[PDB]
Amino acid sequence: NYSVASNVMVPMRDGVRLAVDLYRPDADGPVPVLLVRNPYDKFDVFAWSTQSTNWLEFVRDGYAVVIQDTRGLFASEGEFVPHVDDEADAEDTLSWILEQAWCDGNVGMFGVSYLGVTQWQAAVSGVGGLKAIAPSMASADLYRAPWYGPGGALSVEALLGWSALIGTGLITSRSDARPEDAADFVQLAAILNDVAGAASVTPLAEQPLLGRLIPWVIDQVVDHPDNDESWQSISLFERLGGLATPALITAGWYDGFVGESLRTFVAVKDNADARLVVGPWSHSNLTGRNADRKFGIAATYPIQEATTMHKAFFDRHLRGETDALAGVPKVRLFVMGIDEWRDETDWPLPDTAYTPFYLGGSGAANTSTGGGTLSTSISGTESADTYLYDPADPVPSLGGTLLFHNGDNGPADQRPIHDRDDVLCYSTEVLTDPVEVTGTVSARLFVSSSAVDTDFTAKLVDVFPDGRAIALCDGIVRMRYRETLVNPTLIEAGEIYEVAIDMLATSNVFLPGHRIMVQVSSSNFPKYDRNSNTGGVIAREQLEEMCTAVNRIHRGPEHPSHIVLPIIKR
Repeated sequence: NYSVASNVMVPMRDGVRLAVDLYRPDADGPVPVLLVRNPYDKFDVFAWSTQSTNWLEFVRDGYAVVIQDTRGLFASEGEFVPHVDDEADAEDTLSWILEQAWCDGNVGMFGVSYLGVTQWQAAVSGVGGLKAIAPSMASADLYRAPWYGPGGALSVEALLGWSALIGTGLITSRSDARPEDAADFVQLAAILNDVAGAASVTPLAEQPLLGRLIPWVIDQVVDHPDNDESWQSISLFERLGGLATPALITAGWYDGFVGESLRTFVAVKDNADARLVVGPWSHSNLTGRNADRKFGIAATYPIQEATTMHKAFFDRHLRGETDALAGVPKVRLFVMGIDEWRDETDWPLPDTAYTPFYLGGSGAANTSTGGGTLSTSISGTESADTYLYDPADPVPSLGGTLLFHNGDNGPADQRPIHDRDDVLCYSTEVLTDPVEVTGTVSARLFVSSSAVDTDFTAKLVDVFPDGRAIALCDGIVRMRYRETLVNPTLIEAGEIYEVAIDMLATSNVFLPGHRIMVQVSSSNFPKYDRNSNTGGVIAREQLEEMCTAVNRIHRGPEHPSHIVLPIIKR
């Protein structure tokens, strides 16, 4: 049995008060506590909990749960600005909980996406009583996920989609509607029904509606394309290696945060009890069912297993139950292709063979009917594939880690863009034996451009016997950021550069009958904004002033362009 107290007001160091709801067990004395920090209305528990845990079980088992409205939203006072106040507000909140009669000195946190980022923000506060966190679909580096990426391109659908959704909340939570609320609301829905369209306006930086409702969209995100001091101020990642806080980390192969979720595991696993679970989910689709790819009912987000695992984890770190995680693996992955859950002892997997697959082929690799090949042997002939990238006609995004623009079809069939001249395709022969690829994925390409800046993209694909060409993971490099996200420099036209493309991670067995394929291009819109091929401030350029670029991929013995696949052989 328990009770719930609403809109308990908690004062922050600046005297601003945040609203919390208290779910407290009817018990004898103080209890362990779990805190959730939420910008989507603490009252609206059903909206996010289905992506997390049946956490009332925690309350029934003797934990208190605290759900808080972040600063400036719903019942909390103050002004809302994403991320910038969450370290301090979490630290004051934890301090308050620890002071309460009902808290026994042990606090934990759980939750998904922004409700996971907020846990990293809490963890760096140095509050002893924070004993464990469970960040799901989260990031500790907001540039790298979700707003830009390791390659230096703006995740424009992520930004505009999320901004529209936050805006909708404001209007909808309005105390005394405003005359313009009705039409702002209409207008926000129009963005959400056509995020690609919204992201197509030029200059991108001119956002009359979103810029008004949430100035941060432009002032912070669009106006700071380099990973500069403004981003560094809210990044947690460099502080994670110094922590010793157990973390139960969840990710999804098609989730926008996956690269950064996985990296947090690698950063904390040496110094405390870290756990990892990765399913084949995208941000808006945790069902395991997609338009052209079904993973099986066991791939559905296993909410009761997750609840059980969370309880065990918190029992060990907040209640001191030393053998509570008995029999629980360190790592649990949904391995695609065989479509099975599998235990592992570590991430990256021990015994991963980082294997180059070289680009080759007779004739031109343009289109899926071109001659491009992939091989574990270096190509014997120096050759090159060339295409025109025109910002007015980018390659459309299809699956992958899209968040708001058609974000429910991660393992999308790629055949609709296969006929494009600016999509270079390289495939293995049909496989006679299974090949497992589980780990981080990257490419190293030798490239040149007619332009002083451009982008290069790479996407790993499983080609099925029936023709479906299913997306796995992908990445981009914006060439001015080829060597650093902080201090970009331009390139010289015609010169060949060796660049890396961070393609995040996957786990897939390519079965006999399948092929491994890679697509190479210079755009992936609106997952990433389009490069203008000018060397200029891309978000401030008009479409008319952009340039087309003749881009080229070099391959052969002296330019051994390849993808690096994390090969598991068991």
